[PDB]
Amino acid sequence: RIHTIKINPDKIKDVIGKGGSVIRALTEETGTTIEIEDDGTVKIAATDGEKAKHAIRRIEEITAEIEVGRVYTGKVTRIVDFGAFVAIGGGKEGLVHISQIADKRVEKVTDYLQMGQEVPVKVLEVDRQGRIRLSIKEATEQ
Repeated sequence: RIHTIKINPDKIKDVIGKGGSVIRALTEETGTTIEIEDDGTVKIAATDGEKAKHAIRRIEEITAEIEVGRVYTGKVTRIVDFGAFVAIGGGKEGLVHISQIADKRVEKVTDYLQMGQEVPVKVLEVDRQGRIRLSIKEATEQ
């Protein structure tokens, strides 16, 4: 049968890879046949539900990968002397530094951020252990 996942049209580029590079690997991993159709729809053809089911998870996981230069919507959990902690999907708390809040100079981040508040964030660095440095100031887009 045919199963599908529907995702935003910019995220089709994460799924194609470089000119079908990912597609080959996602075909090899899952064992499914992947057809793509407009408005960001990916149709996944298999003969057992369990394989398309896994392929549907594996696409969700491939666009849940944190990659550099990427802008996201995040939420302030903890504000320290040198930065604030901003959570993104799956419980990922990256560190926005004190110099990555605004164009103005910052003496304390606590003047600019409170807990519970939604902020837009761009990734800078991701460490091999799993630590993240984020930026609000290049994601603000005024």
